[PDB]
Amino acid sequence: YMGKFHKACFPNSTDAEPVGDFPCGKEAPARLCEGDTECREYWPGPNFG
Amino acid sequence: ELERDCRGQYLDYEKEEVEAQPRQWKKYDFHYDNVLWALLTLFTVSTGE
Amino acid sequence: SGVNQLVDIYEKYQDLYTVEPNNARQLVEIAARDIEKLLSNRSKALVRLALEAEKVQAAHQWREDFASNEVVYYNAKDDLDPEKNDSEPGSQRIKPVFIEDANFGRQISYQHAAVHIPTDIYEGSTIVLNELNWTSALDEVFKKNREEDPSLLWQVFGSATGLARYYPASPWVDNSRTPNKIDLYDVRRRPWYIQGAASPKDMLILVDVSGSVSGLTLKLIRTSVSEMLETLSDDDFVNVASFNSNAQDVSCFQHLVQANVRNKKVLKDAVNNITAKGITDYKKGFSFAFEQLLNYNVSRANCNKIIMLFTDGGEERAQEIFNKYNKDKKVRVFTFSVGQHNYDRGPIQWMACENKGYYYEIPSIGAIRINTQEYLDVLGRPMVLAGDKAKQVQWTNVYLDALELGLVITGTLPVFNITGQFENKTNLKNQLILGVMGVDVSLEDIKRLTPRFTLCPNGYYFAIDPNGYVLLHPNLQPKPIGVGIPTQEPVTLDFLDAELENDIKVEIRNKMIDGESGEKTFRTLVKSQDERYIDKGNRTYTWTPVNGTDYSLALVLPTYSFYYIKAKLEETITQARYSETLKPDNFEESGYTFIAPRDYCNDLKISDNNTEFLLNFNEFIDRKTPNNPSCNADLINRVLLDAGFTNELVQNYWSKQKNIKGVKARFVVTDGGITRVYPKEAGENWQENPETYEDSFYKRSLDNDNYVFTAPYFNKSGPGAYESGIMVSKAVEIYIQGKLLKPAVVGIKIDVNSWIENFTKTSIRMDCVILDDGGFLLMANHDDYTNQIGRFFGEIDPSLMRHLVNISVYAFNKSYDYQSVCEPGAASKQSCITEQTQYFFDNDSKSFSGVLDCGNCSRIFHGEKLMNTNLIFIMVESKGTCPCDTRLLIQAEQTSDGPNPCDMVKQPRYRKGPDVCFDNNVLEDYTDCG
Amino acid sequence: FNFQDETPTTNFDTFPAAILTVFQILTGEDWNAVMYHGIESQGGVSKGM
Ligand SMILES: *[C@@H]1O[C@H](CO)[C@@H](O[C@@H]2O[C@H](CO)[C@@H](O)[C@H](O[C@@H]3O[C@H](CO)[C@@H](O)[C@H](O)[C@@H]3O)[C@H]2NC(C)=O)[C@H](O)[C@H]1NC(C)=O
Ligand SMILES: *[C@@H]1O[C@H](CO)[C@@H](O[C@@H]2O[C@H](CO)[C@@H](O[C@@H]3O[C@H](CO)[C@@H](O)[C@H](O)[C@@H]3O)[C@H](O)[C@H]2NC(C)=O)[C@H](O)[C@H]1NC(C)=O
Ligand SMILES: *[C@@H]1O[C@H](CO)[C@@H](O[C@@H]2O[C@H](CO)[C@@H](O[C@@H]3O[C@H](CO)[C@@H](O)[C@H](O)[C@@H]3O)[C@H](O)[C@H]2NC(C)=O)[C@H](O)[C@H]1NC(C)=O
Ligand SMILES: CCCCCCCCCCCCCCCC
Ligand SMILES: CCCCCCCCCCCCCCCC
Ligand SMILES: *[C@@H]1O[C@H](CO)[C@@H](O)[C@H](O)[C@H]1NC(C)=O
Ligand SMILES: *[C@@H]1O[C@H](CO)[C@@H](O)[C@H](O)[C@H]1NC(C)=O
Ligand SMILES: *[C@@H]1O[C@H](CO)[C@@H](O)[C@H](O)[C@H]1NC(C)=O
Ligand SMILES: *[C@@H]1O[C@H](CO)[C@@H](O)[C@H](O)[C@H]1NC(C)=O
Ligand SMILES: *[C@@H]1O[C@H](CO)[C@@H](O)[C@H](O)[C@H]1NC(C)=O
Ligand SMILES: *[C@@H]1O[C@H](CO)[C@@H](O)[C@H](O)[C@H]1NC(C)=O
Ligand SMILES: *[C@@H]1O[C@H](CO)[C@@H](O)[C@H](O)[C@H]1NC(C)=O
Ligand SMILES: *[C@@H]1O[C@H](CO)[C@@H](O)[C@H](O)[C@H]1NC(C)=O
Ligand SMILES: [Ca+2]
Repeated sequence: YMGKFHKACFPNSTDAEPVGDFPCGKEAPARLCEGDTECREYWPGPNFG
Repeated sequence: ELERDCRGQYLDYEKEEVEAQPRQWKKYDFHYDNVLWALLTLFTVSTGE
Repeated sequence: SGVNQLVDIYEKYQDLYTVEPNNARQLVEIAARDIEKLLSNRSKALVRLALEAEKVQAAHQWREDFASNEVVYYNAKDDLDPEKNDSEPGSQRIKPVFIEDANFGRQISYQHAAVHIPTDIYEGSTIVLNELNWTSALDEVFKKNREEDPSLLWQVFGSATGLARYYPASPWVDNSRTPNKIDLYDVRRRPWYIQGAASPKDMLILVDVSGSVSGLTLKLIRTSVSEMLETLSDDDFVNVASFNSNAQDVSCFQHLVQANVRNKKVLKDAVNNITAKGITDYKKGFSFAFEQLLNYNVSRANCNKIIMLFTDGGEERAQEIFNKYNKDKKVRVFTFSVGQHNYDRGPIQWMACENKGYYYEIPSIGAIRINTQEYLDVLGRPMVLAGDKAKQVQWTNVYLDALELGLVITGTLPVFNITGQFENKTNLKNQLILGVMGVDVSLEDIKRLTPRFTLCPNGYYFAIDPNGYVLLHPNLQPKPIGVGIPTQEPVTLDFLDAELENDIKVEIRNKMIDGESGEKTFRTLVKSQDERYIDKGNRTYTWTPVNGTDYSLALVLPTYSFYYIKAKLEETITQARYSETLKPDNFEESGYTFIAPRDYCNDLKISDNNTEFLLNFNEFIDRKTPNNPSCNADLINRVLLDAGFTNELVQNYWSKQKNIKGVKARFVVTDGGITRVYPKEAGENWQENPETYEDSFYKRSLDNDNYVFTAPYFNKSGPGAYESGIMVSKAVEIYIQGKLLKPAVVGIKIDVNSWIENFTKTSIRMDCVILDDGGFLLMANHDDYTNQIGRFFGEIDPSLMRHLVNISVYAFNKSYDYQSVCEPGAASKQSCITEQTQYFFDNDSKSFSGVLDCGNCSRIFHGEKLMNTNLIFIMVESKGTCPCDTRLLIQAEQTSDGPNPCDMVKQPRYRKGPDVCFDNNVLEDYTDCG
Repeated sequence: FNFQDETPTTNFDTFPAAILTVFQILTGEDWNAVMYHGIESQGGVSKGM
């Protein structure tokens, strides 16, 4: 589980705070998200990291 | 802080964008208003949750 | 161009018109009388409404049951759907029939008044229901007022319970029921309500930035101070101090400064940049407050001294500080216990009692909005007790209307609670106002009392506040005032910022503020309309005070504009043969015609699409005779006379020739409105405004009694410069009865190629450039500069630009535009202060020579100013030399911050405050510390 | 524990609040939320774990 809680899906390149306090994944079994969002790196994590 | 007052609408600043929400005179989930409700509330307290 | 042919045509028909004088004194007196009559009409309406409101609230019976007797009213934020289920228990809602009105531009119902209730206020409580019950007499008097004066705009009762009841029932603007369009409007924060609810303040916000206010408390304190500053007008003086064992100013201001947009922004930034640290000391802070309220060296409003204490709580009362500094109790103290905490709140509630103040609590954001309105509720006690000496009509700064109408000024009058009066009872809350009545006057309604079309396009009216702001000015646009760099305030534009500022204009401004009358003829730098040139004008300011108000009217008038041509068109057939020229089917013997969209007749609606307006103008001219009182005969007579003269020019001198190699377009523009451009081909490339009085070249060419060449715009997406040409113009200067009057301009749109060939033709008998006023490249020889034609020369080779300025052939003026749209940067488009500069001929000399001392090189130039035009020729011979292109001289509307406010408050502009104000009554009952 | 936007009720400001917080951690319920608050108070995860 190393570093898997850091991909949160962020708005469309707006560089704002991520939407949702849950990790995501761009792959199939992981939690996909919705609404013009991209699951990219550099989110501190849940519970303030 | 009264049922007379708690009517109409109000502005909620929780989302960081102003949104008008209804005013509801609600009761808490575990509420001691009876010896059967107090028994359940005290049971949930004793289980620690 | 044929200046002489148009001239001698004009003198050829002296029997067709009469020359009349513009007696500026009588014009100013007449317009001042008209404006005072308008404002007195609105004052009478306000007096009627306030009298009826007081009478009908005096005879109201309080109730707690409205189920048995419903209140019937129209709520502004009601959806148009016929929903029978949108009614409160105690209120039945009206569904109105909405017509479209020209005056308002919205759906308007004259059958009843509408009501606005803020979202944060429940619309069926007892207070609201009682107010909605007793405001029906207000509805009836609304009807009566509009019935005696059909020109009234919004007339409104701003209740102190939160309501607002304006007469022409119109749906609320965009915020009835719309996602992302939340309705934060509250009548008690509005500038007119803030103004009529009390007298000018002298605040001093003590913010308690100590250790114990870190976290949420400091957030709420800074938001609360921002929302407190947002309730201060331009008649109010405020500073913000902050204390933690040591009291200091939060900003660069050292004393009480005026609460205008710039100073309020500076204070808001300082409060937002504030941090919490250290131990509290309520004595060193109130000492600072009471010392700053004892400063009389600075400009102030000597009235309503206040201290706003933004703390949380503590065990310190500081009795001796108050007993030393506030012993006669001349200064109020409003204490705010901001935050969600459990500190002691006893001393906080006691400071308000012993200092005539009041105690407010702000536990969270959302409680911030209501408490500011509430200190202002407290401040109006001395005003109430002065029965009829406090009922005086006051007009607010120019602001943008909520129910969008453009720019308006509101006239306020407060309404007093008179339940127990001459039958004296306990009179518990008879010290508070019921509300404020306002009636709006459209700024475009004031503009119609100052007829502008009998003056030169350079002559105009302007009015002024006592603070120097302009009620009326050609440079006042319906946009909010910019306050800095982008990242419901009033439109407060000073007189010295609507024009160019000399010292003579400062003397004139000071004379107008004092309410005197006089005349002054002098020489002025008059900036051109396109904000790209400066001409050396010749003006004559005459001013009078408008009696009964605080406004002062003035009339700018050029020295040559003392006479105007009065059209003597009474033949009914001559005007017809003039009119026949205007249908857009004869645009091949006569030029492509555009008509100024003026108010010739009310049945004509002006159109941005000009040919549409031309079509309706021809249509109305076809059947004109029965419409005698429907509209003004003078405008149509003059425009038809000018059309006839223009036709006689375009046939008898332009149609006899048909073609010149050099020219690309021949045009004549006349003050009546005729701007016929000949070839009808360049008329598609024509991009000048149909109204001649807003044509930059026309206004420029009248002050300048010579040939003026307007360099086309660079890098502008459109017809461009090559296939349109470059503008050339000179103004006709006819003489009738030995009087100088200039009725029109003729011009040529010289083609760029036909000039470049002739310029390079003589080169056998490379760097040569032609510059006009403002240092713009009209045309050159290198053929790569001609690619960037019309572009500012400083952008081409800035080193020569700086040097040629250094000889002082080009002086420059840098000014500020506070009403300009602005691209937002990083730390759609917001509004900022843009800092526009314009160049012109500093000296009158004709020959200039020298050496350009480029870095480690040398360059030579010679400058010659072409006689009888605004051009200078520069013979500089140096290309691709060592790089002296360090920076650029970019003459462009550059985004900037305004003048440094920390330096402009130590020599503030002269300003006359309100005379009468009400504070410190002895009958006031202070035992309501809340 | 005077964070932005909030101040937790389970804080160690006074003695009653500290004693109640220690009692709540002893019973075991929601000790992790108090841990997160006490880590965020001593600087970020970066420097206060
Ligand atoms: C460059 O091209 C031609 C060069 O021939 C310029 O036109 C000529 O300008 C001179 C100026 O002094 C005139 O003499 C030429 O003839 C004049 O034509 C007018 C026509 O109305 C007569 O009234 C005069 O008496 C005189 O005979 C004139 N020739 C032509 C064919 O125009 C041209 O202006 C210049 N380009 C630009 C942009 O100015
Ligand atoms: C203008 O002032 C008058 C009096 O100065 C106000 O009328 C008074 O309002 C109070 C409410 O603040 C009334 O008291 C209430 O009476 C009802 C019924 O008796 C009771 O159920 C309430 O608990 C409360 O005690 C009072 O009767 C009423 N009239 C008088 C003569 O005092 C009036 O409200 C003021 N105007 C506005 C717009 O508030
Ligand atoms: C706007 O442009 C005008 C152009 O006239 C500028 O006014 C001119 O400014 C110069 C520079 O200060 C003045 O020269 C000074 O004259 C005094 C008095 O003789 C002399 O003692 C100084 O040493 C200096 O030479 C010049 O007189 C003045 N023109 C007039 C008609 O007064 C103006 O400065 C520009 N800027 C602004 C903000 O107006
Ligand atoms: C209107 C009364 C409804 C009461 C419903 C309460 C649900 C649970 C009843 C009591 C639960 C007992 C828990 C502890 C037993 C030792
Ligand atoms: C920002 C990420 C790296 C920061 C440096 C490491 C800090 C975490 C180590 C401390 C964990 C404390 C709990 C130890 C329990 C045995
Ligand atoms: C204003 O009043 C003064 C004195 O009362 C008078 O001299 C002046 O003519 C008045 N102006 C107008 C426009 O009525
Ligand atoms: C003021 O009202 C009167 C009648 O009420 C009207 O005749 C007059 O034209 C009004 N004045 C203006 C400036 O509209
Ligand atoms: C107040 O309500 C009563 C009962 O509905 C009504 O008779 C009365 O006209 C109302 N007051 C006004 C000023 O309309
Ligand atoms: C104002 O803000 C700047 C930048 O954040 C900061 O360095 C400065 O300390 C602030 N002013 C005060 C008085 O703290
Ligand atoms: C005001 O001016 C006087 C004399 O010029 C000076 O003594 C005083 O310190 C100044 N400031 C205040 C606050 O009075
Ligand atoms: C107006 O211009 C004339 C000449 O064009 C000049 O003599 C006069 O001084 C100017 N007016 C003023 C007030 O200087
Ligand atoms: C202007 O109105 C005329 C007449 O109806 C029409 O032919 C033309 O297309 C209109 N142009 C624009 C830009 O609306
Ligand atoms: C011109 O340039 C010199 C030095 O380059 C500078 O000292 C001077 O202020 C400039 N302006 C004038 C008007 O001489
Ligand atoms: Ca403290």
